[PDB]
Amino acid sequence: EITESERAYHLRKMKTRMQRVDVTGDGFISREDYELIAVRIAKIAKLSAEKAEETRQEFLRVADQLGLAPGVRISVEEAAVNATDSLLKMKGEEKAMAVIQSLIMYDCIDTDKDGYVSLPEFKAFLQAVGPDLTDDKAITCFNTLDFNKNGQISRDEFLVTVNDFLFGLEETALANAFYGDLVD
Repeated sequence: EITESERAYHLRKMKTRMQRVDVTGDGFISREDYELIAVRIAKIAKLSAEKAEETRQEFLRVADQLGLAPGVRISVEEAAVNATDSLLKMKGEEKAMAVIQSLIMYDCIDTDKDGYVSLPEFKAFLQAVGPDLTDDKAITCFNTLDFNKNGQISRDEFLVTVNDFLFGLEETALANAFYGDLVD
């Protein structure tokens, strides 16, 4: 049984994630706000029409889980609850499907398609999805996710962080860094 403090921490993580969707900072998000992220992803990666649409479709699939139904506008904390409720219910192969979105993003960073990403690659991608993010924030994020301190992050290393952020009930440095400083 998930404890009150584990639920508190997971929701805190999810609210931090959802606040990234809230591009005007009004405390509310919608389906098209989520699609905007996929559009920014396609632009920086220079995705083909087909790959760009696959990226959009995956974001829409996740939007459904987040309660970002067509036409609705919901609070960042309501979306966070939907995220926590959905993610913590998942078992086995469901959890593999849950990281597909992040693996699509990793491919977009990984310009050589070799299963490694450098700081320049990572920073360019992160500041495209989040142009409000300072160089300090982007580089801090890279440095932490580079947990083996090789100056590059492997696909498997990235997946460790994604899993810990999405499913972790206990606090870690990686989960505390993936979406920047966690929000109240």
